[PDB]
This record gives sequence, C-alpha cells and structure tokens, in this order.
Amino acid sequence: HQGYSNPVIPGFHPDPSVCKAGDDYYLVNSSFQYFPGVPLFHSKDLVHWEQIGNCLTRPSQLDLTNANSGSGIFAPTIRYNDGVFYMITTNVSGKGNFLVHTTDPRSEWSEPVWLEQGGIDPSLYFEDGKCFMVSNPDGYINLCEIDPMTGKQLSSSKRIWNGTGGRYAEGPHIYKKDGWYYLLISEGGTELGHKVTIARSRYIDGPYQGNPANPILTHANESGQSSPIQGTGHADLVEGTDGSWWMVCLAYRIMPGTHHTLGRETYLAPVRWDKDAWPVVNSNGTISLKMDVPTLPQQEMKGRPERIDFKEGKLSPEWIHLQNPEAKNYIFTKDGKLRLIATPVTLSDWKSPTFVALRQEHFDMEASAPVVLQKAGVNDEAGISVFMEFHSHYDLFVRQDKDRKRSVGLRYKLGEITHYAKEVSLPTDGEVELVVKSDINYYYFGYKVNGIYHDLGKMNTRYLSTETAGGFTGVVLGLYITSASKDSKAYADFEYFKYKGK
Ligand SMILES: OC[C@@H]1O/C(=N\O)[C@H](O)[C@H]1O
Repeated sequence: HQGYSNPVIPGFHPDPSVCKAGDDYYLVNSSFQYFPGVPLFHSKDLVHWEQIGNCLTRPSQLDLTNANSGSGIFAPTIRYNDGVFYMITTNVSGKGNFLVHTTDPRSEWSEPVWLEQGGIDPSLYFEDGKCFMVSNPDGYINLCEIDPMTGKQLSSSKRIWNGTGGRYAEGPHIYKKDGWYYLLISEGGTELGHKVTIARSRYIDGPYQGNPANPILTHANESGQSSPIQGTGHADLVEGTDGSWWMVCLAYRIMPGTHHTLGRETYLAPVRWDKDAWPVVNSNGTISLKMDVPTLPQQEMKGRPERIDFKEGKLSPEWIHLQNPEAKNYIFTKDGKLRLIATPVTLSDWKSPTFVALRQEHFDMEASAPVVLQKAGVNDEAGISVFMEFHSHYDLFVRQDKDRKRSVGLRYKLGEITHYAKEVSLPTDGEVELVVKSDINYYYFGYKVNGIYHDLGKMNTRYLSTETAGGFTGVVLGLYITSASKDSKAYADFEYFKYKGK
C-alpha cells in the first residue's frame, strides 16, 4: 500500500502504453528490430509486472527485413473495449500503421489490419460505439474515425493540435474526463529535453487549449537537472482500481559522460486529478528512483529466474532475436539444452544471425552460460554477445582452432574497429562457462573451466550507449553461434543461462 522503486520495468522497455480491463492491467512497449515484437505485460497494482507474452509472434504479423535499432516497431498503444484488446503501432521497416486484436491477451493475436492515416505513434480512443484514431503526420496530431476490424477510415483526417511549440510532437493519446477531451502528447525529443504536455477541449476535434502549467512531467528543467533519471516522457494515463490516477512513461538512467546503455525503461508516477482540474504529476512534474507514495494494494509477480534452464523445451517471452529469425536454427536437445545451429552470418552483417538474447536490466549484474561447441571447423565460434547494434557489440566466445585445439576470444566491434582483446588457449578437456559482469563503468569478461575462474579484462560501457551507438534500444545479452569454415555443420549446446542483478 505504500512505496515502490522506479523503474517498474527495467531495461529496454520504451514507449509504455497501458489499459485497464476490470481489475487487470496490460502494458506494451516498442521493440524496434527484435522478434518477437511488442512485449506484453500484466499487473494487478501497476508496480509489479509479469511478461505474459508478445503481441507480434508470427512472421506474417511482423516483417523486419533490414530492421535495426533505428527502425522496425515504434511506439505501440494498447486499448480495451467491449471484450476486445487492440494493439496499434507502426512498422517503419514495413507497411507503416496497423493494429492487431484479440479477446485473450495470452493467445495468438490477429493478422495485421493496415491503416490509412499516416504518421507514427497511432493510438485509439472509444466512445458512443465509435473508434477514434490519432497519429502525428507532418508533426500535427490528426484525428479520424476508423472501423478497427476492417481498417477502413470512416471520416476525413483533421489536424487537432500541434503541441506547445516543442520539438517532435508525438505519442498522442485522447482521454475523456469531466466533460473535456484531454489530449496528452510528448514533446522535446526522447533525450534530455523529453517532456509531457496536455491540452483540452469540449470537442474531440478541437480547438485544444494547452495547460498553462505545461509541461506536466519533465526532468529537462532546473528541478530535474540533478536527477539520476532523465528523458521522462511518452506517457499514458490510467485509472487505479480505487479511483486514483497514474501514468506510465519512459525515462532512462544516466551514466558518466551522459550515457545510457539500459535503453529507455518503463516508469510509474502518481497523478492528482481532481474533478474539473488539470492533472498534476507527482506534485512537481518529476519522479524518483524511490517513490514514497501510496499505491494500489501490491501483489508480486513472476520475474526472470536467476538460472534459466531449457528442460521445458520453450523459451519464455523475454527472449528476442535479431530481425526475422531462421526458426530451424534454434532447437532443444533430448537432455534439455538449448541447441544453436551455426550459419555464416556474423553479429555485424545487418541480417539475422543465429542469436537469441535477454535484455540487460541492471547496471550491476553477472550473466553466464556453459558453451559446448560441436562439429566445428576452424574459426567457427559460439558464445555470449553484449549487443547494442550490428556496429556496436562486445563478443566473448569459444573458438575452434586447428588440430582439435580451442580458445576463448574477446572481440570488440565498434564501427571500423574489430579489436581482439584476448585470445587464450583452452585445456583440451573441461566444460567452459563464459561470464560477463558489469557495473556502471565497465563490462568485465571471464571464463570458468575445471572449477577455476579466469579474468579476461574489461571494457568501457559508454561505447555501447544510445548516445554513442545511436538508435532507440538498449543493450541485450545474446547467445550466438557463427561458422567461418568450409561446409560447416557446427552447433553449440547451452545448458542454462544465468542472470543476476544487484
Ligand atoms: O526520430 C525523430 C524524432 O527524434 C526524437 N527524439 O530525438 C523523437 O523521439 C522522434 O520523434
């Protein structure tokens, strides 16, 4: 009933949108180049969230050809109306705006319903048996009516607002309260200038008048400059079960030199919203890591296991691939290991490698996995990659050398640099466990064989940040295999994946 920590969903979980279905809450994030797309969460208290799945789970729903950290799936919105869940988003690597729907969030969602109105950050609002769509073509918030089942546009598009004057007006959502249509948007861009602004009108099609107190949430001003959280924005308003008001929003945690590697994460703020009043977010339009505020009655949810095993023969919803995966290269063995089949595709090829990953969700963490490389030709490799983008990733691996010898290598890919930090000869018997640790300053790398851990050294975190590497995503930790030899049938088995955050 009192207090929680932010972020409520750590690591790469940007552009949160939430809906209330009775006493249940469901939340979606943008996923960019990753498959499956649009992670889908469930909560009873807005604080604790369980990933129950992903909205885009089949190739027919999600074409990621040539997608990267700056393309693919952008901000999604989730809405619940009359027993139907709708998820509306943009695929910028494909045909643009669309939605999918379902009556059961845990089931397979529909095929895409492609939409006419352009721009990005589409969102839906329902009233009087009608479905209204907003998005942001040419920087203007546009409104139209749609049939959400057929995707047919039923009214002409109208420009309803263009924000307070701040840059990159996006994330529009309409709500109705106290006889006003409230239009909430993001301005300022998704870096340090991020802010949430709100306008209202007696008519859904305007004219909209801005809140004199805008912005309603931002760390861009003097009041936020010292905060370890920056870039607060892309909010979605939601009602508590007790009639209180809340918002989910994105933000990030800054690192030295103004860097962030954990992506934009999902944050929660309380909102005061009196009858006939404008909303005020957490008193002064800021949020904190420790939120000492009343909450809905709290219920803990299932999280990521400290040791993930593959005995069940199914990866949980948390696991993500680069672009559209070659599904036959990920298999589960008789003794319950993850088996990854090699292809020649490296992690720098801008195509889908045999690569599957979990988001890094803590500054201080340790992750590890045993690696059993088999049927390998010379220079075939398998291991763990600390991955931001095809041009920005640190790779720790077991490599097949000549004469049945093997080694552990550590390779840093940064633009035109491909730097071999270490190449260490292995003992011919002994299962190798590869180990990646981190703190806010460095990744540390090592390996364990025959009960002895060996340090392979460290590398700065800043080179994998969004500020350095570009794009819209966060660091992921991936298991991978790449062949580089004539006619290779190499594969590698991974018995578990350990992840523990401090
Ligand atoms: O990518 C175009 C805009 O740039 C931004 N921030 O820098 C906004 O979030 C995008 O809408």
